[PDB]
Amino acid sequence: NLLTSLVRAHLDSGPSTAKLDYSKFQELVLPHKEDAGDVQQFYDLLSGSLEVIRKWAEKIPGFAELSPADQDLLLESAFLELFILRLAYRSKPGEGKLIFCSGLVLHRLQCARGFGDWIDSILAFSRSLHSLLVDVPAFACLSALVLITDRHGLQEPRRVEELQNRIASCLKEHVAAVSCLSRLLGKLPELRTLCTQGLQRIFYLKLEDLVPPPPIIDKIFMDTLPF
Amino acid sequence: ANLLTSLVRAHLDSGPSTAKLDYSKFQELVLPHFGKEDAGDVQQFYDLLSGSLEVIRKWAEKIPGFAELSPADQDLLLESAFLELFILRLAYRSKPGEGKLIFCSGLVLHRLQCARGFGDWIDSILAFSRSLHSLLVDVPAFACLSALVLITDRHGLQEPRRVEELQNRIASCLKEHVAAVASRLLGKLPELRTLCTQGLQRIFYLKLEDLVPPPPIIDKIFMDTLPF
Ligand SMILES: CNc1nc(C)c(-c2ccnc(Nc3ccc4[nH]c(C(=O)NCCCN5CCOCC5)cc4c3)n2)s1
Repeated sequence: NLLTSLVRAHLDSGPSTAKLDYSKFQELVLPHKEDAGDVQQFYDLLSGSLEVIRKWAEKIPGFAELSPADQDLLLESAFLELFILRLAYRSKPGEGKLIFCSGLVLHRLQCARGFGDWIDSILAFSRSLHSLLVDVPAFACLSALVLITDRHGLQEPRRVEELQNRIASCLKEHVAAVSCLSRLLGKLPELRTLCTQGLQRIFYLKLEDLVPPPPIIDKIFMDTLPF
Repeated sequence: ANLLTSLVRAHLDSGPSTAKLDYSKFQELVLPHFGKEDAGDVQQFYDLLSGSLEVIRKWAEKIPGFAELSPADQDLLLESAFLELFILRLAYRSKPGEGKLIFCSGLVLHRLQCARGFGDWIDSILAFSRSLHSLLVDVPAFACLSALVLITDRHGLQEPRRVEELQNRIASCLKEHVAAVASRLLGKLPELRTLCTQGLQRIFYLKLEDLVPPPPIIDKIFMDTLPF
């Protein structure tokens, strides 16, 4: 029932296989490495997930019973990790095909310019995720475990740990019912490292300042830098 | 010129002699775990940056007129040019055909000993060293250009006019020197700007990772150069 709730929240947070949008998709991308249009698209694809990941989190049983300050800190801290995990899972790295939570489908070369090298690190992680063959219930727990985790400055870190423990127990109980758990849990630290390169990319783009990040992305960037 | 002689004296006294080179840490083939670093690699990176800053401070003090600029303008010019000057002097000093980095202390390090602390940036600096060496910039021309990288317009100068006059004088000194032995050297100054950005990206990464914290003086240059 926790599991059922987590699966409901996951499946309601992404596009139906029918609401997929191939109208912008380019099978072969023309030759011709960074313009204002590329930076705008990068911030737009990031910003497309903000509202979606907040509504998903609010359907995680227990999440709305954390303090409003802890809810905000967990969302800000996990935003990039959750954006990458959900993109990695949804996408088709065998075809270099990125599927965004709007249902927009883009080839890697159509967003490489905004993303920089990071998009190739994200596709490598997507290919490693796909090889584990994570079933939707397992992924509905894992994604919740990315958000519901210790972060510096939590008001009720013990209640965050207890909710994490419940979701971890829900996941272990599910993987047993169908060494493989620890390969799943192994993807969490890899996701943390991957999203360091996301923070590196935003730093570079703010230095370059072709187009500034929209306020909410800028705040996540500034707030998650320990300095 | 008298200015030229002073600029050449300041330049030559700010690095090692082909005789005061410490091969004491040099190893032609180390075997590193690439794309990773330990506390020792990050501390040495910051130590080389700190040593270069102290050396570039004494060098600037010997540029005639620099020490009479306001103390605040001296600090702003040094902070704003530091990374540019570190890269330019390292590229000019180094031996990229042997993968040899030569630091202002005279310390010689192989490319492979620098890869852990510096990351990609050390390989981009050696590529710039190859482009610089193929221009065959004579010592006096380099002693002028390096001074022109420091003594330039910056946002927040108290006496921008005195900095422009000193710039004007060093430019005149340089033009009258190239004429005295008779634009390509100055088309790699944008390449040098890119290498500064890479330097800032590497410090950002290392501050994120925080194995050891940056020295306060380097940290201030980093924070003061970022518009945010
Ligand atoms: C602004 N002030 C300054 N300017 C600089 C850069 C300074 C400095 C401080 C100490 N030593 C030196 N100079 C130095 C020392 C040793 C050197 N060896 C060579 C050399 O062999 N090259 C030949 C060029 C051909 N390529 C090199 C080999 O790999 C590829 C081909 C130059 C050199 C310069 N400068 S303080």
